[PDB]
Amino acid sequence: MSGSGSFEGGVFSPYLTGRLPSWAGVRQNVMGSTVDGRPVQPANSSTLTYATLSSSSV
Amino acid sequence: IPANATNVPISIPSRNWAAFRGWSFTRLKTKETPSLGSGFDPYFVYSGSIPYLDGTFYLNHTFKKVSITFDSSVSWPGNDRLLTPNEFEIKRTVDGEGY
Amino acid sequence: DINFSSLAPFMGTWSDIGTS
Amino acid sequence: MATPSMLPQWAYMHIAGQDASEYLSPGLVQFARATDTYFSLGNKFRNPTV
Repeated sequence: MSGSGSFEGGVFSPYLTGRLPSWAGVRQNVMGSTVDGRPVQPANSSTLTYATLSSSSV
Repeated sequence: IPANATNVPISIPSRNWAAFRGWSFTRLKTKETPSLGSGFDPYFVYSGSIPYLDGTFYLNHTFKKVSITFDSSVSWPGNDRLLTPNEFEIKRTVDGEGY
Repeated sequence: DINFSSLAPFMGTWSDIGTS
Repeated sequence: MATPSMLPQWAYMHIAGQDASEYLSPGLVQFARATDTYFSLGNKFRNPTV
């Protein structure tokens, strides 16, 4: 297929939102790097994907 | 669903539950079976172990959480059963509460 | 969990009066 | 818990109800007992557990 051609979206479709678990641990700056002790901090959601399963330091 | 963590919506309609038992789940990888009832497909891949038709699984450790709810405002593990009660976790990267 | 339950119901290995 | 309005969902046979060794005709109960050592008939019936 392709993506450029004829038909375009409307103003329609109610999306209903679920129970939804809370999310927090906010912090950002444009000269920071999400530094919460380290810039890559694994824990769910926000910013850009992790790949490290870092666990407790001494 | 492709590329990056978190949540996006739905809600789903109509009726029927009763004589319901657990939920069981594992992560697979798109591998050998193209779909059952077919053969010689371009969807056919690999030739190793099939974790879908064998009891093999090996990505059953790649889960962070698995919230299960109902309705859209009822949370099934509700009643404060767990110490994080609105979701079942499976692994916690960075633990500070000793859970 | 998991399911699928099935259930089964002097010397000399047999003697019975089982009929319709 | 279990309350009225649950009858249309109900009509359950071998999911709920009386045990396997009581569903059967009484003569087949006797036959099965005597011969279950060379010739099983225990797995040919499903026993509800609630």
